[PDB]
Amino acid sequence: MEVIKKIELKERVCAKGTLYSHKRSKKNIYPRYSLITIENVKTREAAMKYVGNAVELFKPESTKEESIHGIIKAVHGRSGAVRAKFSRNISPVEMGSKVYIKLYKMNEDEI
Amino acid sequence: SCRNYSAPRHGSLAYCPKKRAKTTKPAIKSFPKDDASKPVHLTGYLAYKVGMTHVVRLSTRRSKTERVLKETQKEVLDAVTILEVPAMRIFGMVGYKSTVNGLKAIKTVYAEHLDEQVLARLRKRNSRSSKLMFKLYPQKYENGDIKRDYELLKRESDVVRVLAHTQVSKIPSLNLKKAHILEIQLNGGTIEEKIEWAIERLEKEIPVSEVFSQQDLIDVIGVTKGKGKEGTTKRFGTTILQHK
Amino acid sequence: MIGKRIVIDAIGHVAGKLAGHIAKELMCGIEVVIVHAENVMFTGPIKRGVGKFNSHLNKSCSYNPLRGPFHLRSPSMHLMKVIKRKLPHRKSKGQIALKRLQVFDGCPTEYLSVEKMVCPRDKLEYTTSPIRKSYKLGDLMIKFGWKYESVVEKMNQNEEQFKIEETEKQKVKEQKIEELKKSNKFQQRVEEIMVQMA
Amino acid sequence: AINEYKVYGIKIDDNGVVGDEVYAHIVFATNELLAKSSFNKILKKQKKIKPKNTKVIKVEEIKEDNKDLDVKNYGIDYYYKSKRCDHKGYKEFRGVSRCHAVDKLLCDIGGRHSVKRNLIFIMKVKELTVDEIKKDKIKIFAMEDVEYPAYRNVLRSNKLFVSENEKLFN
Amino acid sequence: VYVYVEEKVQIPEGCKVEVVNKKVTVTGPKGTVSKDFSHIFVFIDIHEENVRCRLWNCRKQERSKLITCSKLIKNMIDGSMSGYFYELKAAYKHFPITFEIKENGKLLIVKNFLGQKWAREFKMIGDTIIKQGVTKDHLILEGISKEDVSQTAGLIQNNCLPKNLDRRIFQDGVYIATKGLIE
Amino acid sequence: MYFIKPGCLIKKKFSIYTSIVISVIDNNSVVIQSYDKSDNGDVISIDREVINVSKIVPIGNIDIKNKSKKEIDGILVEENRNLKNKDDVLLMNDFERFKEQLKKEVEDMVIEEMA
RNA sequence: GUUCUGGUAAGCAGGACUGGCGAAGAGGAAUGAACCUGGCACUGUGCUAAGGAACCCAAUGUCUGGACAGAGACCGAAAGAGGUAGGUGAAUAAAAUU
Ligand SMILES: [K+]
Ligand SMILES: [K+]
Ligand SMILES: [K+]
Ligand SMILES: [K+]
Ligand SMILES: [K+]
Ligand SMILES: [K+]
Ligand SMILES: [K+]
Ligand SMILES: [Mg+2]
Ligand SMILES: [Mg+2]
Repeated sequence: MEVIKKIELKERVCAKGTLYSHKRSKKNIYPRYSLITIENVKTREAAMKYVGNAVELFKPESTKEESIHGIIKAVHGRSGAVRAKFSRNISPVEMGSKVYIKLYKMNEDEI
Repeated sequence: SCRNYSAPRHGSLAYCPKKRAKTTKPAIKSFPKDDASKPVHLTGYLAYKVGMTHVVRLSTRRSKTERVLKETQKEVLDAVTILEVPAMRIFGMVGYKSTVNGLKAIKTVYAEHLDEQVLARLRKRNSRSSKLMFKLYPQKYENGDIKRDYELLKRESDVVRVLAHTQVSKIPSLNLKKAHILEIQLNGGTIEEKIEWAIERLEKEIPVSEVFSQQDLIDVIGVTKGKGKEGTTKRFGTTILQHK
Repeated sequence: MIGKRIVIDAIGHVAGKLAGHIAKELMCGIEVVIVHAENVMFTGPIKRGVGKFNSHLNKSCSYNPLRGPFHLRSPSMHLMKVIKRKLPHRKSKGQIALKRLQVFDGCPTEYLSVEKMVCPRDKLEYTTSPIRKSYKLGDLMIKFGWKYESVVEKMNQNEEQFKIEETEKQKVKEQKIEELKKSNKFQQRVEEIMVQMA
Repeated sequence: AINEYKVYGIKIDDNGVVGDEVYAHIVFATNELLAKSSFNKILKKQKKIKPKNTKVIKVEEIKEDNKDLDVKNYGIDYYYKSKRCDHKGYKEFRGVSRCHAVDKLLCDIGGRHSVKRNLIFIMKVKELTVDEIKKDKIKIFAMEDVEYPAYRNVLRSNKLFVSENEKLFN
Repeated sequence: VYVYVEEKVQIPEGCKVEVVNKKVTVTGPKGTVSKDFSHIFVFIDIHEENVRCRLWNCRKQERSKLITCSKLIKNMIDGSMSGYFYELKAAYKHFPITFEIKENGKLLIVKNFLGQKWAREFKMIGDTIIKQGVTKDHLILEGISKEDVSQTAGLIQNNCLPKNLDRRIFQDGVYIATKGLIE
Repeated sequence: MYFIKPGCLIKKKFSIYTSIVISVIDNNSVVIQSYDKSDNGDVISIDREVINVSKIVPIGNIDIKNKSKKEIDGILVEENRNLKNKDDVLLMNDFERFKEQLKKEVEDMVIEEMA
């Protein structure tokens, strides 16, 4: 079963993170950008080393497309969180989900 | 503005909402505190209401401070109710365990031979049955399942209760072929003693003289007479309005 | 992350401070189990706590009490309602989040073996001064009709038995292995397996 | 943080250097602009020269050495404005610089009397030996007779959740 | 703010003391007593045949608690070398009060107070025992713990007074006469 | 329990190396001589500093009844000579790390068969 | 907002000066015609204001003093004692005290 293999392949090679919010103020949301936390990264200086890296959301139960790709654009706040952009806008139903950080840089056009 | 004169409320709010009882047969829901210092005994029973009559009794009750010399004796007329109480038969037992959510039942164990009157409660319509109810259970005696069951009850329980049914066939005026079943608690001694006392008595008949004696005080639980839908004047006792 | 579970021992933490940290995790998809809810600590004298709770029982719906507030009387359920109102519970996202939480008075038998976490920033001896009073939630709730105190004392005695047995069972294996591995009979086979992997 | 500056200035009219006097003023302030502000304030109250007739010729910072961070005793004479009137007083402090002494007074009065730093005025700062000390507070620390243990616990790690069996504090 | 506060109590020749945490336990001729100081912020230890309390950098109202702690420890030591006593005396202008000792000196009954026909019953707290004095109107209490002894005596005194009568005409009562250590 | 007095040895918050107290100012501040190391190329530095007591943890005592700055630098460089920033497994190259891993992993396979 | 006249006053009646709402959206004071920031065609990337930074809810921590009252963060007078932190001026002193 290909899904079980594709997971183990990704698990061995990537860092792990979770999606927790869109970019927002107290009143309005900006769904083009999403906010991520990475496992053991806990300062803004530590987080700067990931700016530019590729990210992937893998979803095996999906009928349309099994994974969405994206890129980390900027650091956010003072405790090591980041801001990222994806080829499609993330649904509110997909918040709380697991994200993979891929250890190589890509250009803003590739996504 | 405040009302002109004071008066009490009509009826008690301790009984609201006043809805209809679900079935006609009551469970004893609360039992007196156990005491390990006494012998094993039963705490309750079932009875049927017959009717009323009156009696005359002698009395000598007066104030302790009353200065009268003579040992005055006086007749008093009193009304009384008669209840019929045929012997109940024991047919099983249940053990319970204490938890953060109250008492929960662990297992139930039944006698090897059960009566037609008690099996009749398990089906809905009396005259239409294949009667294959408890026919496979007796194997559990041969297999030692019963002996494993008693072990589990004896090992892990806080409260023990017996199951008893009433012999409806002795009271023909009821027009009833299904026995009534009640769960009754055992107080006194330790869990082991309680279980042994029960085991000795499955299938046997306990007379009312085991449980109660003359002059005792007892609590009676029942469902009242029915009166249908009714207006406020009778349901809560409110006054009738002006004639015009 | 969805699919991660965590078990928290609630003893010695200040109630309102732990609740904030827990609520954030529930919104990130973690399943949380809290154990020992009867040992959470509130600051100040118990006298003040009693008055704050009396003012709460006075609140009710004027025309129908079966709509009005429900006043919960168990340490587990009380701490549950403290966490509930630090989440967006009028909306679907909060109702989903709440169903990921379980709270127990004492420690149940299915959670004796599992390893347990703690939150140093919220422990009383870090976050408060020594010169002022405090009380336990188990001490307040006996005054407002909790009825299962003794059931929890019996549980607490089973835990102590399991702790001494597991520690005794561990220390023997530690001794056994550490005394074993110094031997020649052990150190020989290191070579015998390495001959086939070098 | 607070610094020490010395400002120099002269009078001018429709023509230059109308008086041959030069005036000076030592001040504790956070920056040069707050220093220059004080110079204007004092000139207008002790003499009557308003800014349009003044020119500042120099501003200099004053700095100590103290490479070994040696600890010294200082006494300070001050006043502050309350709701009633102006209140004078004297207090003693310990530190590694005159500025270190002065920043501790400003913090103290804000704590004890609810006053913003701009309503406090320093009159004199003096360095003192052990025989000169007047009030009770610092004398035990000056005579070198103090030891005490730690009351505050300290965290071992930056992690929010840790295993029950780990060491938690210090 | 006080820089340093220390208080000390000396352990006599026969006595033995131990400190587990903030519980302090005392043993000696008359028996054993113990008390837990976990509700006070203080550091307690045993050093060179003394019991020592200490604090640093504390407020005025914290040092009062330290001192109070030190006086309670001394009472425990004294009470262990000899117990304490309290003496009670019945007073009456018309109706003689009478006393009964029951349960080996653990229960006291009082009868005929101001002519009342109902009896009163008082129970002894802890280690305390009740005994008859020099004439029929006197009682003596004896025990190890100054707290337990004095609390008991107080409860008797506080209940055995007139109510709803003018106390400067009706002067009857049971009064605490004498108190001290036993010889 | 240890005490904060001249010659106490302390660690600072979230730090591995020892430092030493030189003078006591008030009931909450001290002057310390502090050791630290640049992981960029083993470059050490020792300097004096004023610090509040809520950031430090005491661990022991030394004499230093009378000494100069250069002497105490000597005391400090001896004291923390043995210590390190990180476990070497994270510093070494990939093949060396794998070689170290194998030792542990094989040892378990022996123990699980031998027990 | 700053000021004035009549009235015990009033979300009361009536004038003067400089900006508003009327005819004004957006972000902030939980909510509010008029208060704070600041004037609007339509898109994209960066930065700041006012106001925030345990959790609801995007971003939070540190240092030094006070304070124990179901207090305060939101909140009433003349009159006062008690507890505690500091200033100044009088004494006395065989630790200090008033
Ligand atoms: K009316
Ligand atoms: K009931
Ligand atoms: K109009
Ligand atoms: K306009
Ligand atoms: K709004
Ligand atoms: K309005
Ligand atoms: K947040
Ligand atoms: Mg009718
Ligand atoms: Mg507007």
